[PDB]
Amino acid sequence: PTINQLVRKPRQSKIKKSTSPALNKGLNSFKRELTDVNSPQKRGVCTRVGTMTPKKPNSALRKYARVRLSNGIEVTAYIPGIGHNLQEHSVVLIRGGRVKDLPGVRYHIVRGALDTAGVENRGQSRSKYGTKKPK
Amino acid sequence: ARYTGPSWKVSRRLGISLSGTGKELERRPYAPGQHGPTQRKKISEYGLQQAEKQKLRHMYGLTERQFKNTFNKAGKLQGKHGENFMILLEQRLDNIVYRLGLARTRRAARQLVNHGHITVDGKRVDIPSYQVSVGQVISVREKSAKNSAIAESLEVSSFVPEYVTFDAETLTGSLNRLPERSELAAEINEAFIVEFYSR
Amino acid sequence: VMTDPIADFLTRIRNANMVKHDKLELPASKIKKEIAEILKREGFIRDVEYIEDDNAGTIRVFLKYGATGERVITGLKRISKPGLRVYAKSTEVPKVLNGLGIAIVSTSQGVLTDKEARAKQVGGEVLAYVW
Amino acid sequence: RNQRKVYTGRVVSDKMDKTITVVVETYKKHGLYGKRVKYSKKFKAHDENNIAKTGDVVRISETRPLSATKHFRLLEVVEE
Amino acid sequence: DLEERVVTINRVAKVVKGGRRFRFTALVVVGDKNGHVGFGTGKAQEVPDAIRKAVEDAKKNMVFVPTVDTTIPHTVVGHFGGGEILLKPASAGSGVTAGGPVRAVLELAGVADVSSKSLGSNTPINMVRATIDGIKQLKNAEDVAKLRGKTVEELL
Amino acid sequence: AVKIRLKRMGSKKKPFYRIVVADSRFPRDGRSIETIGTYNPLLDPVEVKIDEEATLKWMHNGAKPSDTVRNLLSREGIMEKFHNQKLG
RNA sequence: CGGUAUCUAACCAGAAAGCCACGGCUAACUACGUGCCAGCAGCCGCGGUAAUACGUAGGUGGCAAGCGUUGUCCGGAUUUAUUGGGCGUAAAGCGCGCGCAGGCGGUCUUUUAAGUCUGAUGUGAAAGCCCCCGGCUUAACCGGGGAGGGUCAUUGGAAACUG
RNA sequence: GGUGCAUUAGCUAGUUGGUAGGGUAAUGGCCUACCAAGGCAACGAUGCAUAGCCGACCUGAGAGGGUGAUCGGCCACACUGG
Ligand SMILES: [Mg+2]
Ligand SMILES: [Mg+2]
Ligand SMILES: [Mg+2]
Ligand SMILES: [Mg+2]
Ligand SMILES: [Mg+2]
Ligand SMILES: [Mg+2]
Ligand SMILES: [Mg+2]
Ligand SMILES: [Mg+2]
Ligand SMILES: [Mg+2]
Ligand SMILES: [Mg+2]
Repeated sequence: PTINQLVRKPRQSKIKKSTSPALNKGLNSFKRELTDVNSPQKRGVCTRVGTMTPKKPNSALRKYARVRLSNGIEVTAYIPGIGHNLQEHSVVLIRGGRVKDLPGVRYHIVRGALDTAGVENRGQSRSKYGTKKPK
Repeated sequence: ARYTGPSWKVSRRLGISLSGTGKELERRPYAPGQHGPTQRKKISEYGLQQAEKQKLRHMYGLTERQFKNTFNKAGKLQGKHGENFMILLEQRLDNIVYRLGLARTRRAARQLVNHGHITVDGKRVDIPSYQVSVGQVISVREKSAKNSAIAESLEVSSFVPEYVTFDAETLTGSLNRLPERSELAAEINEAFIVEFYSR
Repeated sequence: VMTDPIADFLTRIRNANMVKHDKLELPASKIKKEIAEILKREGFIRDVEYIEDDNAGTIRVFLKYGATGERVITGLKRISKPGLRVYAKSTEVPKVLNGLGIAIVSTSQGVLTDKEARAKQVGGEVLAYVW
Repeated sequence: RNQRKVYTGRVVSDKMDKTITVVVETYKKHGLYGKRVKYSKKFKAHDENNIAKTGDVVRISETRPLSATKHFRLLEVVEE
Repeated sequence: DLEERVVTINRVAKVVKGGRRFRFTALVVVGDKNGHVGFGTGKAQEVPDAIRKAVEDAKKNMVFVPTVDTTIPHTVVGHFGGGEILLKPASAGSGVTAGGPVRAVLELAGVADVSSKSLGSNTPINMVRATIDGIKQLKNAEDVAKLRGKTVEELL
Repeated sequence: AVKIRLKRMGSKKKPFYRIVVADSRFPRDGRSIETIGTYNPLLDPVEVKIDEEATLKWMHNGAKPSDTVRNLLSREGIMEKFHNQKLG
C-alpha cells in the first residue's frame, strides 16, 4: 500500500493465543470476577478418574483424570508414569503440556507433589515422576 | 582441580594431545567407550565447531561459565576477536606457573596456586583466575622453597617460551611481552570458536 | 512526466541501457540540466548536447559503453519520491557501494554530489543513487 | 526582559464578542513513515475594537489568561 | 588443485508400469582457496557413483570472486529463482556468517569475513544458484576506474 | 535552610561519601541542589576534595555546614578563608 | 557489628557430585525384559516376540552446586514487510460510473523563508549501558573523568528543492 | 509527546464571549446579577474499556517489540463518602 494509504490506517499485527488457558486466570472470591494473571501451576481436586482410548493409529489405553481447579474451572488432565494411586476427590497439582494422541486433554499432572505419589521403580529420568534417590 | 576425573579419556576423545604431547595417545588411540574402537562417523559441521570449542576449555580445564566471560571480555579488546581471546586466556597465572616449569602439568599448577604457594609482587594470591600483566614478578613466597615436588618439576624444563623470563636461583619470573598467537600452542583453529558463539 | 520528471528521467536512462542503445533525447529543464552534467563528470555519460526548441528545448544524451560490450551505468534508484520526500543530515549522507557509486544531493548551494557535500558539511534532499 | 511566544494565522470566526479564533496550520513529520502531515490547531485571541475580520491574516501573542480560554492578544492585521 | 565438497544427497523416484524405481541425485561444490569456485549436479543409481559424476560437471563452471582486503568489496543481492540471498562485507577476523549451503561456496572460495542472509526459499539447489549470481555483480576497485575513466584515489 | 552535609554511597562496610548541598527537608540521599566533592574515610590520611570556590558563594548565601563537614573544611584550611571575607 | 575481617602455628586425602540426554533437528550405543500391552511424545512419529524411540543395566555426551519441567516476553518470523511483502491460476482489483473532503501535481523569472541545511548560547539531574584510569588478594562489586542521548528553546546565517 | 474500540457520531446550557461586582497569594465563569448565542468534533469531539508517569530494564544487527519490580525524580491515596 502507498504511504498515504498506510498513514490513514496503520499496520496492526496479529494476536497470538495461549495454549494453556486455564493456567492464566484467577478468581477474586470477594467480587466474583475472573482476574487475568499468569501462573505456572494451579491446585485442583479430582472429580472422576479412569482410562481413555487413544486416537488413530495408536491403540493403547491411557489413564486420564477430570479435575476442578482453584478458579472453579473443570478440565481434563493426563497422569504420566506407570500406574497411580489417585482416588476420587484428591488434591493434585496440574501443569501445562498437551498430548498429541488424546483429543480433548491438554493439561498434564505433576507426579510427586501432592496426593500423587512417586512412580515406582524409576532407575533413570527420575527428576520427573518424583522418586527419591534409592540409597 | 575442578574436573577430578580420569585424565586420558578427554585427551584422546578430543583428537589432540591435551597437556603436552603423546603421553595419553601413545597406545590404544581409539575413541573411549564400548564403541569407538569400531569406526568413525563423519562429523557434521556442528560437531566440527563444537568439539573445537571443547579443544580450548578442556586444554586449560576451566568450567564453561567463565569461558563466556573471558570470551565476552576479549571481544571489547581491539584486534581480531578470535585471536585475542586465545591471547587473554594465556595470561592466567596457571600457565605463568606451568610455562615457567614450576609445575609438571596444568592441573598441578592450579593445585599449586590454590594453596597459596606463590606471590605476585610479593603478596599472596590464592586463585588461578588472576591474570598477570607485563612487568609483574612471580616468586614462590619463600616458604615452601625446599619442597621436593617443585624442584623436581623444574628438572624436566623442556623449552621455556620466549615471551617469559625465569631463573631457578631465586625462583622468579615475569611476562616480558604480550605473546603473539604463533608463540602459543595455536595447533587448533580459532575461527571455529567465534562462529560457535555467534550462533 | 505525469508527476515526477526526475523519476522518469532515471527510468528513460535505464530502459535504453538494458537494450544497449546509444543515444536518447528528452525535454529539458533547469533541474534536468545539471543532473545530466554531473553524470558526465564521472564518465557515466559519453557526452551531452543541448537543443533549443519552441516549447522548452530538449537535451540529447550520448550514453557510453566500455569495450568488450560491458555497460557502464548498471542501475539507478530514486530516494526522494513525490509521495515521500527524504532529507539527510550532514553526517548521515550515505555512501553508495562503499564509495564506488555516486549519489546526488540538492544542497543549499546548488545540486551537488556527496563526494564534497560531506567535505563541505551540508545536507539536503537526496535525489538519486547511481551505481 | 523575556518575550512571550508570537504566532501567525488566519481568522476563522468572530461570532464571540471581542475575541477571534485563528488557525495555525503547520507541517509535522509523521511518527513512523516520515511523511509531512498538515497539522492545524486553533487558538483564541483578543480584539479590543473588533477590527479584525474573517479570512484575514494576523499575528498573535501569548499573555496572561483573560477568560476561560482566551490567552492571546492581537498585534497587527497583516492583511485582509 | 581443487577441493570438492558435497552439499546434499536426495533420493528421487519415478513410477513405472510395474512399480517404483529410485535414483540418487547429489549436489557438490568444488573450489580452491584462491577465489575460484564452482558447483555441479549429478544423478546415478548408486550414491558413491553419483558423487563422482557430479564433480566432473562442476569443473566446467569455474567462477572468480574479488577479495579486496580478504573480504568482498561491497554488498550485493543475488536473486535467482525463488531464492534470494544478500551478501555484505564483515569486519576483519569476524569469520563467515552464512546459512547451510551458502557458506559452502564461501569457504571453498577463500573469503575470510562476510555476512549473509537467505531471504528467499530454502531449496539447496536454489541457494547455490543465487549466491553464484550474487558474486557476478561484485567488482574490484580498479575495474570500476577503468570503465569510468577515473583512478583509485578519487573514488576512495 | 540549606545545609552542607554528606551522602552515603558504597558497598556495605565500605562507605564513600559526597560533599553535597541540600535542603534540610529532603532525604539523606535523595534530591540535592549541587555536588561539591568527595570524602573517603577509608584511607588513614583522609581523601578530601572540594570546590573551594563554589562553596564560598554558597556560604555567602546562607548555608550552614554539618558538624563533620565543618571539621573537614577547617582541616582543609578553607574555613579560615571564609572568616576573612566576612570582614568585607 | 565484634574477638566479625585478617594473620600465624599444628593435624588428616582423610569429611565434601548430581541432574538431564544418547533415531533425525542434536553432541553422544549396546545387551536383556515387554510384545499395538505396559507405555514415550517439542515436531516427524515409536511400540502387533531380533525396539540405537517403552523399562532396566553397562558405556558415552552436556552442564556443574546445580540440573531438569512448567509459565511470561523478544528473536528465528520478510508471519503487518518505512528500512523489508503482495493481488492472472496459490488468500487477495469493489459490478461499474458522477464526484465532496483529502493525497499528488508541466516549463520559466522575481520575491518570502513554514519545511529544509548550518554556526553560536542555554538545557536534557544523579545512578544505569559505552569508553579511559583507580580501588577491593581476582571477579562480581565499588570509585573518579568523559561521551551519547531532543523531529528542545533563543539568536545569526544559506536559497538548490517542497510550500 | 506517549493506549484500544466507529459492532462508540455528534457533545455542551456557566456552556462560549461580554458589562460591573464578589472571593483568593495571584490571572481567571472561580462565583454572582445582566447581555448575546455561541464553543468543540472525522487532524476522532462524546462514551466505553484498560492504565500511575519518567530516568531506565529485557530482547534485537537496526529500525523496532514487551515491561514500569528493586534504585532516583514527579503525582495520587491513607477503612468508604463530605
Ligand atoms: Mg559457579
Ligand atoms: Mg522580554
Ligand atoms: Mg531407552
Ligand atoms: Mg517482524
Ligand atoms: Mg479457484
Ligand atoms: Mg483466488
Ligand atoms: Mg473489474
Ligand atoms: Mg546522567
Ligand atoms: Mg490501577
Ligand atoms: Mg529481526
